[PDB]
Amino acid sequence: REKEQFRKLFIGGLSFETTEESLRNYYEQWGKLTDCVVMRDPASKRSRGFGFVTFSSMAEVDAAMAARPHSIDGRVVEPKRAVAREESGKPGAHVTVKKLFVGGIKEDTEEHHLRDYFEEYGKIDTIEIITDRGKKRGFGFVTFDDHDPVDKIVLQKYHTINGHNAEVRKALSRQEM
Amino acid sequence: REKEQFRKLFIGGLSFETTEESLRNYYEQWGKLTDCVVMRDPASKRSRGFGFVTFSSMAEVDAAMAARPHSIDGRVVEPKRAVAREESGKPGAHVTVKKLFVGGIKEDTEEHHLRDYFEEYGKIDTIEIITDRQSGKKRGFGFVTFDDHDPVDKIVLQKYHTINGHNAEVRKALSRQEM
DNA sequence: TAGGGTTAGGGT
DNA sequence: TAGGGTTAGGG
Repeated sequence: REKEQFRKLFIGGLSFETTEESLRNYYEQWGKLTDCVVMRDPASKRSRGFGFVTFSSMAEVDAAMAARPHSIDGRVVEPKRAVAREESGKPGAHVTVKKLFVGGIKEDTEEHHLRDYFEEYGKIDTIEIITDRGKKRGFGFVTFDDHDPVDKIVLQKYHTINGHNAEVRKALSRQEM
Repeated sequence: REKEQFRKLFIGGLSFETTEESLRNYYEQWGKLTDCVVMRDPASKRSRGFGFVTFSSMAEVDAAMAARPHSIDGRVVEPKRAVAREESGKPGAHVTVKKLFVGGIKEDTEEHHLRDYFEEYGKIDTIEIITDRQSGKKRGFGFVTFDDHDPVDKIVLQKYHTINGHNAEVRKALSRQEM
């Protein structure tokens, strides 16, 4: 089976009273959990307002994310696919967006190439192939109706599209880069 | 005199018609410029929408920033203290915020200490000393929110600041998403 | 392989 | 030395 990283969900905005027990009972609705933790301050043991749960398979995570919104202990939480600790310190590592940067597609890639490839990850709202104000600059953007497709796509850094070793990144604004 | 970085302003949101002549003509109201450039696309020569002006002293930039807002060729621009090229790639390097992160102040630093130190950089809107909600002990860092972003930008040009007898570190305040 | 009327660098 | 009732990791 896939690594823990691909079976783990970051659950943000937990109620400070949420415990490993109550967090476990809820997400077990979609399968067996191999791990569950509420992150706390080491000194005071106070809840930090987030935690992690690990499902037994990717399919169990996809099922959980398909059943949003999630409410735990009377508070609406925001589950997200886990970003690896090694990405800490990089700009935009933990930003949640609906738009995807796609680079390395060169000049022979058009909107329909991206649509055929990415449509399987979720509902596509818009696709943009960047040009010069009219040559193609080699990269474009894909905007989904939800952030989870973007989060799932970026778990694989490189994606073969239209015969190119393409690179995917969560879309960042100018200020954030 | 200070180095160029401390005498240079990033001018964002320029009108695409603005040229180096009109940009100089505008900012020369506050002193002599040692450098001035409008950034352009090398291939198509189209304006990239920003440029840089470098004054002869830090008093001139401060005078220029004291006269905001700035409008050039019919467009309101956003001048900012220049962030060094070496900072590219760091989270929040180019973000514009009114709030300042202050670390290394330990448990013996209170609001008035931050107030006394930072009041000279600009008007302070709020000050927060972070504590543990359960233990109540101070966690060794706080935030200072100004009414403008420029005081923050000027402060962070000096990474280390002696506050209340501590080697304090200042950073532009970032949201959870940006970190 | 960082867009966009969204604003991070070229240099006698 | 990363908050905030604003959400990036312990075992």
